[PDB]
Amino acid sequence: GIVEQCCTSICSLYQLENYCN
Amino acid sequence: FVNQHLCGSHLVEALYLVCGERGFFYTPKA
Repeated sequence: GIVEQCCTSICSLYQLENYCN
Repeated sequence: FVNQHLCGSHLVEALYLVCGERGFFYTPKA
């Protein structure tokens, strides 16, 4: 999930936007 | 800002700034 992609590993704008509505 | 380890309130704030008026969903356990 998001914690795995952005917290435990380095985040990116591409991934963050996957969580916008 | 965006390209680093973002956890907890730090991650929530990034989603807030990036998504803007579109809003977002935060699911810690998924």
